Amino acid sequence: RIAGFRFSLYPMTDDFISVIKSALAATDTSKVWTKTDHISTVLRGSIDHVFDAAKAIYLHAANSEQHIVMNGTFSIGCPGDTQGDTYLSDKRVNEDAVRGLKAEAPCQFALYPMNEPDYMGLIMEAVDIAKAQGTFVQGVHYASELDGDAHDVFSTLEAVFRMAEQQTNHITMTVNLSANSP
Amino acid sequence: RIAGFRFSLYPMTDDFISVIKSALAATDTSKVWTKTDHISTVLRGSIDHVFDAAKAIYLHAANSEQHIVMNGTFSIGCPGDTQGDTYLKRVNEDAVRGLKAEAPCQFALYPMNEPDYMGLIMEAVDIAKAQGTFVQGVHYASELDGDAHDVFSTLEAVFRMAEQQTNHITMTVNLSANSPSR
Ligand SMILES: Cc1ncc(C[n+]2csc(CCO)c2C)c(N)n1
Ligand SMILES: Cc1ncc(C[n+]2csc(CCO)c2C)c(N)n1
Ligand SMILES: Cc1ncc(C[n+]2csc(CCO)c2C)c(N)n1
Ligand SMILES: Cc1ncc(C[n+]2csc(CCO)c2C)c(N)n1
Ligand SMILES: [Ca+2]
Repeated sequence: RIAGFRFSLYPMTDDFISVIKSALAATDTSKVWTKTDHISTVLRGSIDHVFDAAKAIYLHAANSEQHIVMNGTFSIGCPGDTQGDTYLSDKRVNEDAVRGLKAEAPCQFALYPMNEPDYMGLIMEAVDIAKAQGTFVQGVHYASELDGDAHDVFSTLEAVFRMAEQQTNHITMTVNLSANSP
Repeated sequence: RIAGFRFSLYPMTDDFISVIKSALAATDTSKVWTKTDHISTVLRGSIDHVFDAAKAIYLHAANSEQHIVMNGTFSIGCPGDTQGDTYLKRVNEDAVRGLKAEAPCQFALYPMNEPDYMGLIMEAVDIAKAQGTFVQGVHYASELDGDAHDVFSTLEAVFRMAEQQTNHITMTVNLSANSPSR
């Protein structure tokens, strides 16, 4: 039960290389297995650590002040899946370093519960949590819109993710998060 | 059954608004319904029309000569799919005969509510192999490489197959043009 996040940062600026490089290096990534490549970075580990590093990387990137987007896919429970491209063993190591950092996280996201006859209800559940949390804006074709500070939106995304995986063995969730837009 | 592609363009440049605008306006978008928002664009129509328009957007954006990413989700066969928001022939093929771009790609296919989904994902890697676009498998995705013509040919091929064998599929894609690491 290793959580995964494959994501990309997109700094809308000539200074893109440094923003990417710097968001990654600024994060405490000691609690996740990481691999950066030409297209994307992948984090693997426990849900806490994956989500913790995800929010962190997002907040560092956003605090560059450039218009940045984080776009990626959260995954857990894929059948097979090596027991070891991971860091094993509970603390949200990034929490402290980033509680003075804030950011807007307008977001479009999609929940994909796999091999799951009740996936429609699971997604319906996902919408309810977002509504309950106050982060939900609207539904659009193929996704749901969220808005709020990084902390509230990332809360919403994790709660949805946690809810659904409690129910189904294999789930993916895509997120598309925008910071520092006009 | 109506195909959809919800995607974003990420120009890693200061000139990005103008890059996004240009790529959408340069394309012949008359055979797909479209809606652009502060985060993403959705195209809805037939499979030929969705992929035809998607490829032409990619080509136009790449030919800005700037590092640009197209990142998005193809979707067909959604149970609660509305009948509106669609256009009722690959209209761009001519216009883009002259265009070329590299299209290195990480994609991932999600057959929904499908017990044999891993077999379908097996199949998809094989198509990429059959067409010579497959590079390797990575955690949570597969890597293609080639020119836009073959990479986009592969994706639609993968998408068509899956959509024939099961009812609701999603496919994410992350395509990178003009990277300075190349
Ligand atoms: C999270 C994250 N990982 C990798 C890339 C891809 N990428 C693009 S430019 C570049 C080089 C910067 O030194 C890299 C690694 C990305 N966009 N986002
Ligand atoms: C958070 C969330 N919002 C919307 C969708 C969109 N969506 C995709 S398939 C589907 C119908 C369920 O049978 C719906 C509503 C999603 N997946 N996840
Ligand atoms: C395909 C595409 N659709 C929308 C956006 C989002 N977006 C970001 S800045 C902007 C204003 C440009 O006129 C828009 C629409 C995108 N990045 N890519
Ligand atoms: C096109 C395609 N390539 C690779 C994966 C990745 N992947 C995800 S789970 C899994 C094992 C089978 O369930 C594999 C290979 C994908 N999803 N879609
Ligand atoms: Ca046009």
